[PDB]
Amino acid sequence: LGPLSCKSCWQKFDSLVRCHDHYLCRHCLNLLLSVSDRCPLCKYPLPT
Amino acid sequence: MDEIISELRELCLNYIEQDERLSRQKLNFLGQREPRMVLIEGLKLLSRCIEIDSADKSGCTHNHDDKSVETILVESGIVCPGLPLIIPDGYKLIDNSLILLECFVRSTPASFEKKFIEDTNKLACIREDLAVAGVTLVPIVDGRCDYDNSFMPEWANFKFRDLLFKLLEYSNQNEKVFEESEYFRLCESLMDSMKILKDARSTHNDEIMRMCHEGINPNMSCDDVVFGINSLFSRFRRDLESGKLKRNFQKVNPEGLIKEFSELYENLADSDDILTLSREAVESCPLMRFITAETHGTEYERLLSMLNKVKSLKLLNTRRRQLLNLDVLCLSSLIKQSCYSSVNDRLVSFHSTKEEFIRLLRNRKKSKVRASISEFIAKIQKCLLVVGLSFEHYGLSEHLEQECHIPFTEFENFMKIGAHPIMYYNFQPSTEQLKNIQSLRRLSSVCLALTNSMKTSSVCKEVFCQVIKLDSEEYHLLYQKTGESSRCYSIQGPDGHLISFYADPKRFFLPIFSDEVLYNMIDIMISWIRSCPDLKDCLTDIEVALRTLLLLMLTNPTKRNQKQVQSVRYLVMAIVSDFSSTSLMDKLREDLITPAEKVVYKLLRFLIKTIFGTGEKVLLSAKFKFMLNVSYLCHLITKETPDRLTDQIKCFEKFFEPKSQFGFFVNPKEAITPEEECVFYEQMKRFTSKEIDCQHTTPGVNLEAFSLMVSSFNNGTLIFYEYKVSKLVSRLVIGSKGEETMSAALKNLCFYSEESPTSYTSVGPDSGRLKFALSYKEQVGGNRELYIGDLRTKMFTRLIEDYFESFSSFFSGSCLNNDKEFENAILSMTINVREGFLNYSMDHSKWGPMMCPFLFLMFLQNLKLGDDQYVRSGKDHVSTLLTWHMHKLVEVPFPVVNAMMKSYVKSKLKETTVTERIFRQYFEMGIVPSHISSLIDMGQGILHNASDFYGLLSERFINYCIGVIFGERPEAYTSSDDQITLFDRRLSDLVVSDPEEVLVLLEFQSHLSGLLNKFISPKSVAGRFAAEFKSRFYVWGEEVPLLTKFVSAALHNVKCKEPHQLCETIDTIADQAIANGVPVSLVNSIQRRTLDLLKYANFPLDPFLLNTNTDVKDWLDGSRGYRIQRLIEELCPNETKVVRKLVRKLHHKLKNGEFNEEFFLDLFNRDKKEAILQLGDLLGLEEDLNQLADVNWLNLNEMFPLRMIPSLIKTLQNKLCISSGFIGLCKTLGSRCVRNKNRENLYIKKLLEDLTTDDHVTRVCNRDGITLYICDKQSHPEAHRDHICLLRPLLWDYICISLSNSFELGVWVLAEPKVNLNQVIQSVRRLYPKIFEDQLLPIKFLDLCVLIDINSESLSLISHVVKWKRDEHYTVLFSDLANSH
Ligand SMILES: [Mn+2]
Ligand SMILES: [Zn+2]
Ligand SMILES: [Zn+2]
Repeated sequence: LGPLSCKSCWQKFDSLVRCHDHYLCRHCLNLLLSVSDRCPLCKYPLPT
Repeated sequence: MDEIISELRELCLNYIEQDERLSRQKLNFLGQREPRMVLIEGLKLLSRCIEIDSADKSGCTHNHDDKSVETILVESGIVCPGLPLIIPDGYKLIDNSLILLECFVRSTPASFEKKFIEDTNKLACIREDLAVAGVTLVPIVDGRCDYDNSFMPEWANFKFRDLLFKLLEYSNQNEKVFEESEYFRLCESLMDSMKILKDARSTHNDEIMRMCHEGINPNMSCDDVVFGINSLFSRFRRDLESGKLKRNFQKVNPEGLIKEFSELYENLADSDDILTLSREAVESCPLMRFITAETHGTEYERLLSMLNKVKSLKLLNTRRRQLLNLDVLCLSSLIKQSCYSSVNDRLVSFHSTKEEFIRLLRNRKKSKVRASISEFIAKIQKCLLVVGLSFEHYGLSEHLEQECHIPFTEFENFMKIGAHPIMYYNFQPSTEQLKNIQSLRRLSSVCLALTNSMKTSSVCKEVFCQVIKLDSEEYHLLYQKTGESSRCYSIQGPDGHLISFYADPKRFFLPIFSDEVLYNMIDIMISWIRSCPDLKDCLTDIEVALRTLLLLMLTNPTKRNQKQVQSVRYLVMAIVSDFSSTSLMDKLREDLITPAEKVVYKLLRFLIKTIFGTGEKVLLSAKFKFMLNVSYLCHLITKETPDRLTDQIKCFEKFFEPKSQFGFFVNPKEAITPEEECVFYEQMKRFTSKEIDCQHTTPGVNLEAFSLMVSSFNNGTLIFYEYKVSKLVSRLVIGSKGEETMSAALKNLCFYSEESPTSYTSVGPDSGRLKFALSYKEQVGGNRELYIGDLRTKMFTRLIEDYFESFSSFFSGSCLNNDKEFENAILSMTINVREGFLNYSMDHSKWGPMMCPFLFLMFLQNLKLGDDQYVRSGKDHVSTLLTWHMHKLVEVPFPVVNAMMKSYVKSKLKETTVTERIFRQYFEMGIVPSHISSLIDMGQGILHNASDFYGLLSERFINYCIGVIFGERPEAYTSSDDQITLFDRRLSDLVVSDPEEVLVLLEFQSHLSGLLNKFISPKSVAGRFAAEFKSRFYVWGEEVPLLTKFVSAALHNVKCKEPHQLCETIDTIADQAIANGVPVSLVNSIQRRTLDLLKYANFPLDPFLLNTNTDVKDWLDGSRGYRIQRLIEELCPNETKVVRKLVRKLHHKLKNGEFNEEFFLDLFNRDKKEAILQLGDLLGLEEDLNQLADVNWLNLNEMFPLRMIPSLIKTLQNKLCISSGFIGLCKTLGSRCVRNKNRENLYIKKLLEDLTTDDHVTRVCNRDGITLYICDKQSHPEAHRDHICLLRPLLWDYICISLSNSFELGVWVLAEPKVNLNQVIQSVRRLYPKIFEDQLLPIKFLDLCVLIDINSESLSLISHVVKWKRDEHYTVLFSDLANSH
């Protein structure tokens, strides 16, 4: 990967989980996975 | 000595034409010997030669006897006592007119233009006196750049002038010396640093060149500068905990910003919270949006077109009454044998009369003349007179239709016709969004407020009722004032329904057809924000809020509503950012009136609380994109400056505020008086005395850091009833504002140019003192200043603005016009943002009035550039044009001074006076100001390259101060107003490790800049995640598209031109849009709007007008050629199918070894349409005449261009309001515009009806009428009137394009679904038009493409890439690159 933060929290220095192309938190991932199936950011299926 | 005199004596009578007017002077010239007499005689001869030659050439009889204008008027017997005394070169007297001719020959372009404008004004001054005398003036001038003439051949004049030249130097040797009049003679009439001038510099360019060296020490060492810096800091940081201010720079808590926004205007906007309350208040704010949401529910209407067409010829109040009987009569033979607004019989002019003032105008206009027999004397005579405008200009069939209605009148019937129809709230249903019908009613209550500037003079029931069409049922307007000013409108339905309001038509063009593009823009936006945390019932609330916001902005457009929604970009970029100026929230607060302009604020705050509320930083990129776009939603308002005078006063104020606090010296003199020297003494002394704790916004540069900058560059360490009276009493300006803005008297217009540079002092070049004048440009937020000066000063300024440009071309940081540098700036900025280092995207404030030419002079006359004779001089020309600029003279515009004088006299005869009004009081107690001259000027945009140079070096120094103190060198950029500073990793880990130190860094970088003339604005930020260099924002990785920035630009600028070019500008702007992310399905709808506009103008849609309205994102890899070819490949679907394999064969056998000249013979343009047939027979297989003859489209500019020499030739020759443009394009394109083979003029109607109705011509449409599906071989009684000559085949115009498209963009353009100098040369390769394309100057297959371009005069395909700049990098959606052909 590239940068080191949630490509979507725009915060949260380091605790996140790896997506296909960006980083996402424990969180972040919950509040997206509770609405849809795609990664609305990288246009791919989110992690589990 | 005398040999040249004898040569002249034998040349005059033996080589010059012998005319009677020349002889009188020739004898005197050849009979004199004294050299001074010889020169004056020769000059007079050379003057009179050109005078008589030009006079005869223009046909104007020459004024040999020096007759005056009054003499010219009296010699014909007319007495005109009193006229300005002028002597025109030539004159033509006719029965009712006068022609006055002025001639002059100038060499230098500048003096030529000056003489041109002077003579034009001199001729135009007496225009009104000529008009009131019973005559008129025909303006004419003769500005010749040569001395050629009939009476003398080229060699004769050349040798004559050379002989007088040599004799002139010979006389100059003797006592015939002339101080500088000799210079005017010899060096004038016979750029790049004219040094030919003398030097009168003394005792003033020593003060000015002394203050630039007193105090500065421009040679300090390379380690005496470090020890200087480290004693400038730590003499700041040790005075920050108690001394000045806490840096203006504070961290951001997003909740803090949002609450501080919410608590703005703690007066009346007081936290109206719930949505339903906000929407219920919105749907009742203005008086209009109270209809736009309301939920309501041809024998005639063509007699009007006729009765109206014959109206523009005449206009009189004695007329327009019997012009209305003809219409009331018809409204008694259609309801009696059986619109009407209740007192109205809609008359000709969009007028609305009352049925009782008519039917009473008669019986006095008739009784003045057997009452029953008294009719049919004006109800038949009028019909005959109106038909008198018969086939004269093609009076069409509407003449016999009315001959039935009109005589069907009587007096037992006309005594009750108006007596028969004697019958003289809707609330705001607020559910109506996600509903087209609430915008699809603005899109028709504007087209009936817009058509409305299109009324005419036309000198209760006098109210210009327009009509609001809509599905079926129609409601009116009612108003009383026309033109383009304001008026109080109305509405009427079936019940009354006086929904009065007050608007201006010019502001209302955007929603004129656009009901499916706005409702899809505001429906794409809410597809970005399917953000989780919002899936609860806030999405519908956001959608309703955003819809109710767009409605408010479109319905109530005004300047405040623009500046407000524009400011919401800084707040969002601060909420996503990481530092922000402390004084931000005073840069967002406007003053709000007109409850619409408050509910806009409430909607904005509600939207920001909703999106940027709790649970944030989970999708923050998408919310940021959403909100920056909603910020740019402010372009939907038009940029058309509300008022004129109240927007000139503002620009003058923005000019004159800092001068109030520095010094100004109203109205200097042409020779700098001692007072000016004293005031410049004082200002130059204050400018360079600014202590190390400055007042933080005042102009000044400190001579202790400035020394460090200059000495670090010299050293090699930094490189590589009441109205009338109250106006006449304010007409006193005539009593106050004068403030004024032997030689060969006759020959002044001749050879000798009166004004020209000579000995130049340090103040001015001896012609003037660099005069100027200011006016406002037009922009979205605030009107920018503009300085415009006469042409000579505009020529001098170019030397400085070019020298500095080239000088900074050696240093590699600036990006203003180095375009290649912008690409590298973008690459570096993107690599930065991708990682997360700071970006101190700053933006400097007051860059206009806080920079002075004195400062560049200081910075130049201290640098130590190289050796002599090329550098030691040269810079002594920039450093003496800058001294000219230092003493410029801007002019207080006349309206502003008039207004200030009026205000002063009103107040004094009868407070809140602003600063720039008290000065007017002081001075108008004495002498009125007219000119202002002060050091701190830097005319905005004048030196916009010198400023860039200085900014570049200062930013290269401050990012060294920071480097030596903190430990890191941050790169930078510049545009001359913006900037960026991409700190590196070491200073970005510090913002999370320690913020209180980066706070000091941003406190100090804004303090040095204070010690120089650079004041950082409160709108800057330093974010670890956005950027904004020249309005190109960035988020992590990709770039914010700014959809609403480009849609709002395509929808404007429908300019009055020929539609085949109006539809080229838009086909450029649409590719501009699709460069960024405007999705294709919106660009199609913009194009459909434009075509609907034209179709409303009643202009036939020929298939070359505007591009396909079915597009793949195929705006990549296609020119304007490919759009049109893909159109004509769908308009005729199966004919195109052979004419696209014939072209394949032609391209196969043209490139290698065939054709290349004989193609032009078969291009056969010499003759008629069987070229397709012969060329199909030449190399192919069966090709009937069906493809050729049948498909044919009507072409309006086939023979001559339609009024208001090929195309590419004109374009190469071109290398040497908006809602009152449309209301004119709909007027010209309906009248006599098309042109015939004999310069005749026709209508589009008389010609577009016969081509489909009055011939065996089949004309049915496919959304665009491809008329005459047959024109069988055009075998016909051809050239009927024009409608057969004027229509050219289609499947040929497809061949020439689908071939030109095949060398230019590839070979695939056929399969089944570079620059100006070159073009001029391969136009030269056929030399017939060169005779016209040359004198205006003061590769593999390119010949084929230019040739095919010259013939097809509508279409681009070469003249495109040399007329509009294309784009290089596209960002396109991925749901448009899958649906491709
Ligand atoms: Mn900026
Ligand atoms: Zn996260
Ligand atoms: Zn992802």
